[PDB]
Amino acid sequence: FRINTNVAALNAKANSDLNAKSLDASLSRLSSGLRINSAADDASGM
Amino acid sequence: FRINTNVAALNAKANSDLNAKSLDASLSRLSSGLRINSAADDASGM
Amino acid sequence: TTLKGAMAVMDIAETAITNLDQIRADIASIQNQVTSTINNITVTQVNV
Amino acid sequence: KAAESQIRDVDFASESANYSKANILAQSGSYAMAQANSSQQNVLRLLQ
Amino acid sequence: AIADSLRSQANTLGQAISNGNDALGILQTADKAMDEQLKILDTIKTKA
Amino acid sequence: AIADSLRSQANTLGQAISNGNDALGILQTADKAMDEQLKILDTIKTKATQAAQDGQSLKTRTMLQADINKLMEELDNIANTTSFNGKQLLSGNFTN
Repeated sequence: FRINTNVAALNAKANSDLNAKSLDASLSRLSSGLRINSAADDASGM
Repeated sequence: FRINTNVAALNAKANSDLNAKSLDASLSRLSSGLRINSAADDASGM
Repeated sequence: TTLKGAMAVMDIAETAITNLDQIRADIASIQNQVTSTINNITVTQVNV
Repeated sequence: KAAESQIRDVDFASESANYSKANILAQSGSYAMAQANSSQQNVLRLLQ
Repeated sequence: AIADSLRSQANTLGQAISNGNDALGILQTADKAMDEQLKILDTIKTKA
Repeated sequence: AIADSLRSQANTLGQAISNGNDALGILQTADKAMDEQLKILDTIKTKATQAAQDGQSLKTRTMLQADINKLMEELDNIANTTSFNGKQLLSGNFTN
């Protein structure tokens, strides 16, 4: 209930950013048409 | 999640541009009826 | 306008065809190199 | 004349396959770009 | 400082892409022009 | 005392996050650059296979070799060019 250090805001921001990362990755896969674009997600696969 | 530098847009644009290049090449082959039109896809074949 | 002249012209035409093939192949190699450069720069620009 | 055709001409069998594949990929890529441009509308809910 | 170096590099690469596309245009022009010379030389040899 | 220690730790971690993001940028740049060298090597091998037939004279094998020359020049160009802000990534001086 102490203000100037909103913690729920920081937690929600962390979660939302972690989700936007996966959204971006999925959209890049949808665009390129490949499951391994950057070769950072499957070394031996690549 | 920072705006004014959309990265997914640039990525999708690059991928779609490469694909449009491939589509244009395939259509030119389909039109002319030759596998080597510009002689830049196969030099010794030409 | 003469026989042996005609055959000589045949040989010269064959040579000319070979020469133009060589020059066109040089052009083609340069073009492929430029294409690869353009692809790599297009990717690196997005990353930067 | 047949050996030259084997090198020069294209086989519409494979060419139409390549063309249709590239066309479906073009539609998919255009959809992906249209979604990527819009993927940032959610920020306005923060500001409003 | 890092952001300015990266912005300079991004602009420079964006211009280098246009340079590469201009080089592609020039080379394609040259090659498609050589094609007709090849056909003409063929005709010359056949006439000989 | 504890509050200042925790504030120092929070600031240090907030800067470490940016350090990690910069490392991610550098590594992604390097990898997405190296992809094109992979494709170029594929093309070189294909051209060598194309020249390995004996329906081709020396004058056409020479065109194959001239093409491979330019492609390898491009490979070297990518390797010696990809850099972040002077730090050459794909050259060999990015160790440790």
